[PDB]
Amino acid sequence: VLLTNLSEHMPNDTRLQTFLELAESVLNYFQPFLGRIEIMGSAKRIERVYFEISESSRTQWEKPQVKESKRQFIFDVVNEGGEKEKMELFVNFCEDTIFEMQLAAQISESSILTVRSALFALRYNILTLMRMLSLKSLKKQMKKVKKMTVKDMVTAFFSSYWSIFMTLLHFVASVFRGFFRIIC
Amino acid sequence: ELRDQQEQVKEDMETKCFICGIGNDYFDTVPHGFETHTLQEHNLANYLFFLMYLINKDETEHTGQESYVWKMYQERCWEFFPAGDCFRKQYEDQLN
Amino acid sequence: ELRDQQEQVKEDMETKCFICGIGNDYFDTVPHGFETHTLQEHNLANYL
Amino acid sequence: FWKKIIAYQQKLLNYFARNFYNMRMLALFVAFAINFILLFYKVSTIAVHYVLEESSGYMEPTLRILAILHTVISFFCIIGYYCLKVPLVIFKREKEVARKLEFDGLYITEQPSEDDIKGQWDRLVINTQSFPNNYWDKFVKRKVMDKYGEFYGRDRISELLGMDKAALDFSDAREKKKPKKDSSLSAVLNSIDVKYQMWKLGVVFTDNSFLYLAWYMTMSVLGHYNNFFFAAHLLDIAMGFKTLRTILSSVTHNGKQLVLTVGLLAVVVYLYTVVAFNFFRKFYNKSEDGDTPDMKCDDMLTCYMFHMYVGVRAGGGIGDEIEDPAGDEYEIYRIIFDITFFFFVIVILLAIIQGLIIDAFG
Amino acid sequence: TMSVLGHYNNFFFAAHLLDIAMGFKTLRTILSSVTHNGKQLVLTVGLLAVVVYLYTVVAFNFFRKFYNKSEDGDTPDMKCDDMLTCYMFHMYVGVRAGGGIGDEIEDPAGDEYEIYRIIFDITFFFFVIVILLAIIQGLIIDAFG
Ligand SMILES: Nc1ncnc2c1ncn2[C@@H]1O[C@H](COP(=O)(O)OP(=O)(O)OP(=O)(O)O)[C@@H](O)[C@H]1O
Ligand SMILES: Nc1ncnc2c1ncn2[C@@H]1O[C@H](COP(=O)(O)OP(=O)(O)OP(=O)(O)O)[C@@H](O)[C@H]1O
Ligand SMILES: [Zn+2]
Ligand SMILES: [Zn+2]
Repeated sequence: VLLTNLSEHMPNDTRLQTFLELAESVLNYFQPFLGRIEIMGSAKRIERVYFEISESSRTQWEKPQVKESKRQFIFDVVNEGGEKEKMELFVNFCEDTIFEMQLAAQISESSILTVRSALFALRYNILTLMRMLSLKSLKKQMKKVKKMTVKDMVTAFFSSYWSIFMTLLHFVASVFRGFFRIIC
Repeated sequence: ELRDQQEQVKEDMETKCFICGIGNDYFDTVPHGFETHTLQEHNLANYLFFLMYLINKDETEHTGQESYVWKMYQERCWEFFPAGDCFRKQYEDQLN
Repeated sequence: ELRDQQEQVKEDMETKCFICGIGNDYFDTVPHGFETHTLQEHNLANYL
Repeated sequence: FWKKIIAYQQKLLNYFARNFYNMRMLALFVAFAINFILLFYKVSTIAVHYVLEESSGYMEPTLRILAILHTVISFFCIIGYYCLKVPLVIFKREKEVARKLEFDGLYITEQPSEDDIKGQWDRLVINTQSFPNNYWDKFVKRKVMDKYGEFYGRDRISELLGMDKAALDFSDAREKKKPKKDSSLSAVLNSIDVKYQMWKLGVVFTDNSFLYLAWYMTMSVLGHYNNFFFAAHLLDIAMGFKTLRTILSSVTHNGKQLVLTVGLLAVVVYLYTVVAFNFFRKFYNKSEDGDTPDMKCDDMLTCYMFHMYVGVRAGGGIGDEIEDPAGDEYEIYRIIFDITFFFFVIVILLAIIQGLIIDAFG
Repeated sequence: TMSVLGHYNNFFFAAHLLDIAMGFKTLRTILSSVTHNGKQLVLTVGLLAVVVYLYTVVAFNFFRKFYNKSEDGDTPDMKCDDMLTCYMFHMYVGVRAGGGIGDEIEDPAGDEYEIYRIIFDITFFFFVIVILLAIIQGLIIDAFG
């Protein structure tokens, strides 16, 4: 807190930034617990105040119910709120929320199968597609296609994509079968 | 009407600060200045945490600033909330 | 249209003074300045 | 030999990629032509006959020619998609996985959620030698290495990324230099990275647009067995024309709210069914001849079916279809029942649906 | 030309009442609601015609038995034995009907296809009668706004 105060009130002191580089790790550790607000001080100046924020308070603040209450509060203030009562309503909301987070902290004291089936279907069907190349038996085809003409060339070009589309159809059927087995 | 109200809430929160009420452009003269101001300098969650800490702190252990804010919260005066001013605006010359 | 007209009336009265016509921000450079101006300095009831 | 076959393959791929969109227009035009020819179809004699009756007589061969052409164009549209838009999908996927690997450690520090099929399937491509095949950055493996090589161990990072350790130093040292021509079948077989092609095929199969095109081709094929299967291709206008997108976006903008409104209507109708079944079972006779009574609300499921179908489709409510209550001890209660049904179901809920559509437009 | 033809047939003078849209600027504001989104209004009708054609395909393939429209049993008048006739029926009677095609075709009670036909009728009513007409009305209202 002392170092943050000094840094923010002396923004261009090279000796101070080198010292902060020395103090880097501690500041990183204490960043979540360090609070920072600005108030209209007694000396008719805006004064910045540093305090401590507790981990329990932060967690209870980040609980989803408190977030929903915050959204409702902001909606109400923006839509049907005046400028006089804005800070009064904000303080009332803060008090109610503080009470509810304290009570929550008090009380709080001490799918996959379908994804797996789809992945297995992908692996199996793609493997069955790739066995055709993995046999390394393309020699028999190469015997006849040594006399490679444009017609046979285009025929093989189409046949590859036709095989891919057959594999996709088989994969979709396998997915449906697995999903039915899972739901049953 | 409900959709327009939601849009109005979004626009207000994205264009002006909740506490001081200054527009986004003034802070945006410095890059990311508006979000820096609304998330570190004038965060409403920080004010809530400060009220929590000040209530849960012993009155005898209060500092001068804490005692000022405590007395004034007890008397329900909200002048201590910065309205129309901020650290940057006060120290424009020195900070920049 | 009726709802939009009501909203326009509200926005105009909340953003600029009835008499002089200056915006709210200029008065709001001083806290509560706009309502001070529109309720003590330039109040239309006071002119009436 | 290979220098010619690869060149001609590339020419064909380029042609299909260039003409992908024109073929997608031609498929729609042929689909409209086939469906217009099918509109002059009649059944004859039960005996169901696939007989096209027309005065000209030539539309019958024209239908077969058009069906064959449609199937060919549908196949060509899959080929063109593969040549044109698959590379962009692979590029984006490889970019995303690389960024998650480097700036998030998606497989070094953290692990996939075991419920993300994309994340689980992407584990295959990390070990591949042909990684960023499409993505420009070829130093992602050396970047992850430099980022996490000390904390998580160089030998473990290298194993995760498929980086081979000793080969680099053993080649930088005294190393034999003799290349071997790829013209051999063994060489061209060894060149292919099986695992990377596996992962790429999986990504393509999981792609939505490729699945839609496969469905298109499947329906085109089934159209030969039954010609009326070609009518499903008229559902492609929503994607073919950008003008229909604006109209359909009104419906799709608030689809969740539209479904919830129907669910709420089904609940309100169920409550009305409960009330009618408990108190007004006498007015639900739907038989004109008195000898056989046909009661529609003696059963809960039948009464709910009646209310959901006839009562909802009726313009005045369930009172338009059930018996008149005049001169009965429950006349007032039944009148309230009918009026409330008409007001809440017929008037308000349908107004909610229409308001949702109008608000989507606005 | 229409004024001249009015002498041969006096009822040709009724076409000149179509001139009010241009004569009065007040009607321009009302008509601009329709003309502002005319392309969308035509496309909506085209989409309705396609959806009705799909429903006609389904009815022709599976529900040809419920489309008898003759009261006397001696002469059956089937409206869906022909594709064009069935489409005409669906486009005219079914669309103009307030409850859908189920208001005009035979009751499906006690049939093996009862559930499928009920789904058919409900979906027709929801998509055609309720949604598409709502799209047209929303287009007009949005043009006003
Ligand atoms: N004093 C303020 N404190 C916090 N946010 C402010 C303040 N003034 C304005 N804002 C605006 O509020 C935005 C944050 O929105 P908000 O706090 O309502 O939550 P959110 O972004 O909707 O989501 P979440 O619930 O996850 O925090 C900031 O980006 C900023 O533009
Ligand atoms: N010259 C002005 N005189 C008074 N109010 C003004 C003037 N210029 C602007 N205003 C605005 O009018 C607001 C007061 O609203 P208004 O006088 O219409 O009544 P109200 O708040 O709706 O209620 P009430 O009828 O109880 O007075 C002020 O808050 C201010 O923003
Ligand atoms: Zn602020
Ligand atoms: Zn004034």
